[PDB]
Amino acid sequence: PISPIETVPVKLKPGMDGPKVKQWPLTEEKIKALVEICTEMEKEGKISKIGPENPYNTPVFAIKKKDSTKWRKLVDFRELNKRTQDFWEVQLGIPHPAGLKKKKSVTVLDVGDAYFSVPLDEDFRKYTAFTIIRYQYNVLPQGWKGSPAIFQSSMTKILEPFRKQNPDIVIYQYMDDLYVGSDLEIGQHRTKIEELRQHLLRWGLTTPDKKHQKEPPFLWMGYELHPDKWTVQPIVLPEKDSWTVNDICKLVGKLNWASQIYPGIKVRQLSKLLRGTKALTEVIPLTEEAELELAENREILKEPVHGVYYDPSKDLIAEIQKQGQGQWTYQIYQEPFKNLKTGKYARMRGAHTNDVKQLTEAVQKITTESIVIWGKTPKFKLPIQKETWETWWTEYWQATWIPEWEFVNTPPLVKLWYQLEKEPIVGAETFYVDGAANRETKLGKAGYVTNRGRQKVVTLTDTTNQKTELQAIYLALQDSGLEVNIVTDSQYALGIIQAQPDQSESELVNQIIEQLIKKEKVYLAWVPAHKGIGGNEQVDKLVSAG
Amino acid sequence: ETVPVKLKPGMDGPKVKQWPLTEEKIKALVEICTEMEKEGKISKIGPENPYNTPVFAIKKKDSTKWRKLVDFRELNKRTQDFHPAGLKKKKSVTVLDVGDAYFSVPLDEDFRKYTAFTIPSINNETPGIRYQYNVLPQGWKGSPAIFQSSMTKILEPFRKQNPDIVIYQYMDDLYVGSDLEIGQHRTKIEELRQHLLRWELHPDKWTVQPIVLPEKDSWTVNDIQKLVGKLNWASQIYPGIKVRQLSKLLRGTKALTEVIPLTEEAELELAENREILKEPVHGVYYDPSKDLIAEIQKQGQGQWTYQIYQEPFKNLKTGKYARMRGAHTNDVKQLTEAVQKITTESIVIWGKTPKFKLPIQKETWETWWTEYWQATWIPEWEFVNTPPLVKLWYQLE
DNA sequence: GGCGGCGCCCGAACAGGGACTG
DNA sequence: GTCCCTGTTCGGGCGCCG
Ligand SMILES: Nc1ccn([C@@H]2CS[C@H](COP(=O)(O)OP(=O)(O)OP(=O)(O)O)O2)c(=O)n1
Ligand SMILES: [Mg+2]
Ligand SMILES: [Mg+2]
Repeated sequence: PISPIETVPVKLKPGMDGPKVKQWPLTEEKIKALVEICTEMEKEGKISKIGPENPYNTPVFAIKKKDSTKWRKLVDFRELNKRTQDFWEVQLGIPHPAGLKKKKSVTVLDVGDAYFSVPLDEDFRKYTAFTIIRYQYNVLPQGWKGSPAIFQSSMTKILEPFRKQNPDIVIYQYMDDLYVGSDLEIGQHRTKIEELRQHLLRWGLTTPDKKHQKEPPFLWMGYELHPDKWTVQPIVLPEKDSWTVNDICKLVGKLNWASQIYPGIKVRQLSKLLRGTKALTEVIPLTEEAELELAENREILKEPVHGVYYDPSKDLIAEIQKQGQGQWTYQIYQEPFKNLKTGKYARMRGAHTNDVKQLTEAVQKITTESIVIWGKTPKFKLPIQKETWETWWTEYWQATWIPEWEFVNTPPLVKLWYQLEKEPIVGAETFYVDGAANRETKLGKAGYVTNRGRQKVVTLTDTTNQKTELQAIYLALQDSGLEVNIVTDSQYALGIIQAQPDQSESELVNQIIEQLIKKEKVYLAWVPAHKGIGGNEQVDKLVSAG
Repeated sequence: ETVPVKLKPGMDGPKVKQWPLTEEKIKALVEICTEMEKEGKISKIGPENPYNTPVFAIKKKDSTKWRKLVDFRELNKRTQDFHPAGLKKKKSVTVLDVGDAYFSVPLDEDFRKYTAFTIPSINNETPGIRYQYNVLPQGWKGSPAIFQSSMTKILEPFRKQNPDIVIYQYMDDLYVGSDLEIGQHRTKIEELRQHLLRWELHPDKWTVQPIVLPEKDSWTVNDIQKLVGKLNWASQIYPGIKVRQLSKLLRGTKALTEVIPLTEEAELELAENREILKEPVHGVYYDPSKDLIAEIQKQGQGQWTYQIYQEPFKNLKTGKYARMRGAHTNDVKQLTEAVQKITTESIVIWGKTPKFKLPIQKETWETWWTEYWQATWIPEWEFVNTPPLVKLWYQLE
């Protein structure tokens, strides 16, 4: 029917008028279904015949539903949407099964004709006019900007009393889906479910029996809910022999979806298969590393896997593991090997970074995700030594911090691969390094001068001032002994190397990192440039042939 | 009887997304908002209101009672506005929460849409529950402005009878300052509290701590290079600083560990520079139009340094925040206490909070700062990667 | 072929900030 | 001012849900 709930007042953005788009031509296979739908809707008062009084129009169409025997009616309301006021979206996230608590009795209900059972603002119906006969909407149409929010809000208002007087009943409300959980025995649970159905009916909302799930496994939000296990519905990966950008996007999206319960999913190579592409219809050749990563993902997917439900009386434990190349997998669980869920974090931040920063980022992502799903921070189990972390937190000039954690010796352990001395080294040779580049010519020079009288200058082409400073440091490191003191005038190179990176998207920085790892003691010091400070001045004069 | 409120000339209301809340805070907010809705102070709204500002809760000190805090920073930026110099000079100042008095004055109807907020749900069991204010909200620029006439009526007899006391309102709090002994001051504060019902700050220790140069009887090439770099930075602040004589001590490609005696010509220059850092910075005038900038540097081991300025190198105030060097030190907790202390000091000195440059990744701060926030206001902030040299320049021995 | 939510990943646009030219 | 480097934001694809 039509809910007796108050309507939600809607306006057009100031100054705009309704749409006046002409009806796109359709087939007969859609006209027949749309007539069959619109006759019954106009009988039920959900759409009303409009006369020549409305000057507005919008094109309509229809598509097959999840069950391919029923048609869903849609309206291309893009123009009206652009002209409709702004809404505050009220759906803040997607409920997850791992946040469900074990319940003795579970029901899943689907509201029948959800949008078409919620009325629409009278002053706004004139803008919804369409033509097949000219109708206008009296209920929420599909394709309008405001319908999801207005329905979600109306469903909340309608449920509010039932929630108020049934606190021990849990209702997960995903937009017309209703998960209903209780610890009541099956008979009294079915009684309460009847109360909830009759209550929805008093507010105009039907729960058809055909979409009334009563026995496990329940289908919900893409998962199968068993009494104390939950799984995802099967994930069919495409086996395409020629790969397009759209195909890679579908594959990576399916892999991202799978990574919530399948551990160890990696998509870095398959995603890098996108760098600077053109369109959805460009064939991409799979690199060898991408082929191997995809084979690994496939072998992961052909393995039986399930998650469990949240127990609020036991601890949240997030254990993280290092994958290669800025990739990390994690498992959230409460009892060992019984995962609540799994995840991945593979976001590359900063041109230069190390594994301690990346781990900190992962710990932050997992923390916020855990607050969203369970409302608790978890207890962490990280492959990093407490000493490693303290050393980092000491030497690092940014505020960093990680919640309660305990070390787990599962390699690859997170390590700082080198340290910079806090004081200059006695007996270590002292290299003053510098470099310069001409902006117009793009040519440059990098070199070093030592206290023992060694001098080296090396010419570079197609370089910058910053690259030329990094090259000078690289020269010094290559030519120095195991212990060295280095004096630069480059706050840029200083800041990079002081951050103690172990990986970089700059090949030069990577080579610098390998050299730094090879050394036993390094002291890096900074002097201001062009100040006559010996022997920085000697290097400066040496590398300025341009 | 309500007051009309206009927004910025060409700006809209706040559209800030609500961040995730822990179960503890959600339960407290739901309790508080039920009670407030009953009393008519807030009411439920829907998605037709296009505005939103974030809400959370903080547990008060030595208390089980949570407090709802709305982050009205965006709203406060967008409401066009409509301070005693002697408060910083008083011996004692007490901060009194007077916020809930605002809940007696109704809020203009047309403006209510802008105060919308959204209580979230654990595991998104439900869509967010949206509310808006019907009275003056705690945390909004306009609430003390509208309530100011009523507040002055409240405080007239107390000011008349106690002319030596300085009462200053900043948004949700009164700052009551005097020079009385601690006990008599507390009794006067209790007089003022009884007056409010009828309807731990000492601005002396606030030392402008200087920039100090290392004192040594033996100087390596490294030490003199560090000193010349620091002085070349500091000359951007104190132009009278010379480096010539010290810089001459370095001629040649010497080893960093090589010892260098200080020539009398250079020791006199170092002494001159040491004295120059004692006199104040010239050409530094406070500007009420331009807003305050506060930089913070993490020095390590519970030590933090900060500068408050408006234009670069014209520092209005430098300082340090020194916490205990403990085993389980929480950098985020310390930084939060530091920004609270600096903001209190700015509200007392200049009457406005500063925009903070925070030496932290944005996500760590946004994830944990609420766990340690205790004030009713919130300063503006941005996130910067502090250069390795600024910390070296402001650190202590 | 329409809509809203969240997720991921990429590149385009842009905003500081350090260093430079005559 | 210019050039270079780097971090943030946002929109465009796709994935999942209804
Ligand atoms: N792709 C989609 C899917 C759903 N929707 C919206 C949001 S929820 C609403 C569900 O459609 P209906 O109310 O007609 O109900 P159903 O299609 O499930 O059938 P019945 O339950 O049998 O009555 O349609 C959409 O806009 N786009
Ligand atoms: Mg339905
Ligand atoms: Mg240089």
